[PDB]
Amino acid sequence: ANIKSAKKRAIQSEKARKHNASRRSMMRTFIKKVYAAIEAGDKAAAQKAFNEMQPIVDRQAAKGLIHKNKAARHKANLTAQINKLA
Amino acid sequence: ARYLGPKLKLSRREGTDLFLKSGVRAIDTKCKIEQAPGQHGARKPRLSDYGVQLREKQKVRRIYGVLERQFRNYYKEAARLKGNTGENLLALLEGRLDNVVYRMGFGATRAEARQLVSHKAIMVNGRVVNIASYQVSPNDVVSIREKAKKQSRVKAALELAEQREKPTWLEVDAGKMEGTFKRKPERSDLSADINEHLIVELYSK
Amino acid sequence: MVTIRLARHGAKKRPFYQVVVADSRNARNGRFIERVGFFNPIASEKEEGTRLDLDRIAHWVGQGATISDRVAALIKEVNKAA
Amino acid sequence: KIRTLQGRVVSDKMEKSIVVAIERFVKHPIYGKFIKRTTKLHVHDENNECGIGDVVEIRECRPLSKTKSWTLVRVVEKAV
RNA sequence: AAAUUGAAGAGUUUGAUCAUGGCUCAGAUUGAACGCUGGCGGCAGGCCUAACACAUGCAAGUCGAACGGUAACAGGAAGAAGCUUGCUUCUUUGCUGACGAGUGGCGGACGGGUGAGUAAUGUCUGGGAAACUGCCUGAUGGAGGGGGAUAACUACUGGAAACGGUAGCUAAUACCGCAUAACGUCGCAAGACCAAAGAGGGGGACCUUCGGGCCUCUUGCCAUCGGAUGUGCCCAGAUGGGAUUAGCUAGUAGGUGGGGUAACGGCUCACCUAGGCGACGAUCCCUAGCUGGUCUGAGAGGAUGACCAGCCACACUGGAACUGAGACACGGUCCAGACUCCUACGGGAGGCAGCAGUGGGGAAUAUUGCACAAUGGGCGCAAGCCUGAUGCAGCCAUGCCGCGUGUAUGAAGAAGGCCUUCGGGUUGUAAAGUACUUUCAGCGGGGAGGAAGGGAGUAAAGUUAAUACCUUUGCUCAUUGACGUUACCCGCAGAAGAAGCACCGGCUAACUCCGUGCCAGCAGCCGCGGUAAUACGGAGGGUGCAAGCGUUAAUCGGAAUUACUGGGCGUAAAGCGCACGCAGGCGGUUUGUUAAGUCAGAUGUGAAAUCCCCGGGCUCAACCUGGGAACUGCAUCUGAUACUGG
Ligand SMILES: [Mg+2]
Ligand SMILES: [Mg+2]
Ligand SMILES: [Mg+2]
Ligand SMILES: [Mg+2]
Ligand SMILES: [Mg+2]
Ligand SMILES: [Mg+2]
Ligand SMILES: [Mg+2]
Ligand SMILES: [Mg+2]
Ligand SMILES: [Mg+2]
Ligand SMILES: [Mg+2]
Ligand SMILES: [Mg+2]
Ligand SMILES: [Mg+2]
Ligand SMILES: [Mg+2]
Ligand SMILES: [Mg+2]
Ligand SMILES: [Mg+2]
Ligand SMILES: [Mg+2]
Ligand SMILES: [Mg+2]
Ligand SMILES: [Mg+2]
Ligand SMILES: [Mg+2]
Ligand SMILES: [Mg+2]
Ligand SMILES: [Mg+2]
Ligand SMILES: [Mg+2]
Ligand SMILES: [Mg+2]
Ligand SMILES: [Mg+2]
Ligand SMILES: [Mg+2]
Ligand SMILES: [Mg+2]
Ligand SMILES: [Mg+2]
Ligand SMILES: [Mg+2]
Ligand SMILES: [Mg+2]
Ligand SMILES: [Mg+2]
Ligand SMILES: [Mg+2]
Ligand SMILES: [Mg+2]
Ligand SMILES: [Mg+2]
Ligand SMILES: [Mg+2]
Ligand SMILES: [Mg+2]
Ligand SMILES: [Mg+2]
Ligand SMILES: [Mg+2]
Ligand SMILES: [Mg+2]
Repeated sequence: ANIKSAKKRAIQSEKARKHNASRRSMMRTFIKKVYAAIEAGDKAAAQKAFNEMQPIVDRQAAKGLIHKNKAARHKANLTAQINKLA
Repeated sequence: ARYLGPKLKLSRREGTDLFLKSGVRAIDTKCKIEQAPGQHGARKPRLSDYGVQLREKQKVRRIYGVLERQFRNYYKEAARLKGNTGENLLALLEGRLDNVVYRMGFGATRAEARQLVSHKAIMVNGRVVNIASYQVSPNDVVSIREKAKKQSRVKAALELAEQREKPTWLEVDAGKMEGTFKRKPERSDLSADINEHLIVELYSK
Repeated sequence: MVTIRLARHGAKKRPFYQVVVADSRNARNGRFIERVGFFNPIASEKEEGTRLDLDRIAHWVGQGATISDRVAALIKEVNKAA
Repeated sequence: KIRTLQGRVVSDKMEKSIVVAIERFVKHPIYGKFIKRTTKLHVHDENNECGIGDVVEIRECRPLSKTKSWTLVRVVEKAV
């Protein structure tokens, strides 16, 4: 970049990018564990997995990695499905 | 921006005295007043309808010392204004400062009056106005400023003025060299061998 | 945010300001929300020169609109005049 | 506050949808003659109670599909 | 009170006529150019072409009151000395006024440029419902206790440069757990789950580890529900042309369910139904940013979308996402392309449609200027710093408006020129002469306003333990203008420095002589030129404009010559060679009904500017400005039911 701060911003945005990426990848992992339990038909594994997932979709919302509404749908959606089976 | 050439030529072309000289002299002893300028002045113009309209507009312009652009703008304003356009045109002309200065007798001619104006010899309401086309309003007081008061042109100008018909709508104190534009002149105040409607016709076609 | 300020109209060497409420990001003479006064710094002061709809100015402040240094002055000046 | 349209059913083929035509007269902007104009609207018909040719009362609602932003309020006249 | 209360025709077909019909002219307008000419000023305008390519500077920073900090300069200091004993220079130490580089915060999504793309994820009008929203704002509570890092820096090392490699090492409002957790999110509920950060100013007992504790106020941080502003989304109507384009469509149209977004949605995927669009113009092709408005017109229209303002789109070309409240980012990142620059040959760097400026193209469009003083934006508690936004200045008669280039007197009316029947006429009161004025330009002298604030003190209130600090409001003192030699006023010198351009056969205001001889040439249209040419060219005279005047280009007008208002088709251009007939248009007469068309009223909206009316301010005018009227339109509701429609 040409301007002093523009240079600095590219550096900061890359750091943030690697920070966000790391936390975001983690989060989706814990979401995916729940969908995987559901697809195997286990209430407990899927409830257990939902309980681990809950606090982290909530936290990443508070931290701006995602919006509150996204966290809610995930909880709403998974909760809907797990109940529909056991 | 001003017509600077010979003046009696203009009178001679329009067929009338345009008061472009002081009036100290019978105009016929200064020029062949009843003959147009030039080699073919004796010739008569078998004059078209457009021609009579043109010459009448020229006549009025040459009386007041106004060139085409400003005069056309005067027509536009007369038209926009309420009431008869032809009469509105003459109100606007007759309200010019160079003109009013002439009518109070401060200048022997409108040309001389205009020079008085331009050369910062005239005040309006004790305020210096030096642009000729300044529109003067009812109750205004135009005066020769103190320093210009001893100019001999002005005394002579007031003498001649005293020998012209005296305009109704102006109150002039010759001693103070101040005067008051009481009201806009009516149509009836102004010469009756001006054909404004011809000028109005020229500018509507 | 929303701000109350002077949009400079008038002509060269003869400034004339229109007091306006607007999104602070829009250009000075650009998009505004509401016109609320004017300010002539060149007024003869024989008659008027500064007029403010103080009722609508306050309404906008009540909803968090900020106020120019220059409008903040006008308001104190006009409040003093009457 | 119940803004509404009235029109007739030109197609009832789709599952839970219908095509409604709203026809009106309009003054021609230049030549003054009054001209027929038609507006076709994809409308929601949950329960498919609307038959072709029916005259139906419809209202505007949120998007229901790429092309549906209207739903059925009620049938007015049917089976001419 | 006023505020669309306005409308012209001429030349040219014929021997002549009337009609038909085109061509042409008078008018307004312009971001103009060229030719001749050119004094001043105010206000405006200024690459219309190559969305061609760009050297150089500048156009986005700021905060030490988040943080470790010193390298510059500035003081200060135990202690070195300049020592001529209070003046001091340097060795030192961030002690502090500050501050390079660094982490961190907020801004680089605004401001500014362009109109390529787009006939619709556009614009305009009017409505909807499923949403987010930094800074600013109201409400109610948090702001507990910890942890591991890292740039800077240090050591070693690679590069020509750009910029790196190792290992050390350290701070925070950087970053992460843990606790706390509802008027928040999920859930029928029971329950389950989510955050944070400090930093400053001043201080009374009181005292220590002299850091501060503690007291106090300012400010920032977290949560939730609001306000305001911004933005996303959906529907309807309108918004160019072409049928020498008639059929178009597989995420296509809908349904179910999963996923997805801030949010509704074929947004996406699977499955199912077989739809959806189209002659009321789909599809395809050509062209184009839309609007307020602008120009023209009596109007209805026609033409148009510089300058100002609103929306959109773009940022070398094609594609992409990252950061962020906001971007798929105008001076950010990545990939590919086109192109250019640097190189020590191994490798690097960049994107003026920001402001100046350059090459190129063109009939044609400006200075590589001054200033943040004013308004406004970014950061900061502030002081302030930044701001080619902006305010100004330069250039160009490009346009509009104003003024000047003198005023008065001046006759047998000179000389010269021009015409003349040689009598005289004209140029012409024109010139010379005579007085007289001095705007503007020149030169000296003086001198408003655009300035509000901010800075020291002071005093009072609200604060508080407090007269501190903070903040508000009065007081005094000293101060802040790029423009600038400002506007404007006074003085000096002298008419002194300031007039050109086109036209004069008819249309069309203005006529004669000489030269030429169907030549040389003119020409908007008719038409001029072979011996008297007011038409060519010169002259004298005249007409029209005037710091301009002509020519060319260009829109509308006149053109009732695309005719809705407002025309025609026997012989002038125009009835299909004839009939049947789908779609379409139109449809006799009565009643009832409906209330879409139509009509009425009410309400909201129709941005500001512009236009118009009455006022106000610059000496006037252009110009600036207050208020109004107007926006003839759209939409919702409620009525009326004669006519049209059902
Ligand atoms: Mg779902
Ligand atoms: Mg002029
Ligand atoms: Mg003939
Ligand atoms: Mg020249
Ligand atoms: Mg200028
Ligand atoms: Mg340019
Ligand atoms: Mg620094
Ligand atoms: Mg933090
Ligand atoms: Mg917790
Ligand atoms: Mg903590
Ligand atoms: Mg779905
Ligand atoms: Mg285009
Ligand atoms: Mg511009
Ligand atoms: Mg420009
Ligand atoms: Mg614009
Ligand atoms: Mg791109
Ligand atoms: Mg994001
Ligand atoms: Mg954009
Ligand atoms: Mg650039
Ligand atoms: Mg060239
Ligand atoms: Mg003679
Ligand atoms: Mg001068
Ligand atoms: Mg001042
Ligand atoms: Mg004639
Ligand atoms: Mg000629
Ligand atoms: Mg001859
Ligand atoms: Mg033309
Ligand atoms: Mg017409
Ligand atoms: Mg006809
Ligand atoms: Mg016959
Ligand atoms: Mg025929
Ligand atoms: Mg026939
Ligand atoms: Mg009834
Ligand atoms: Mg005035
Ligand atoms: Mg106005
Ligand atoms: Mg108004
Ligand atoms: Mg308006
Ligand atoms: Mg009926």
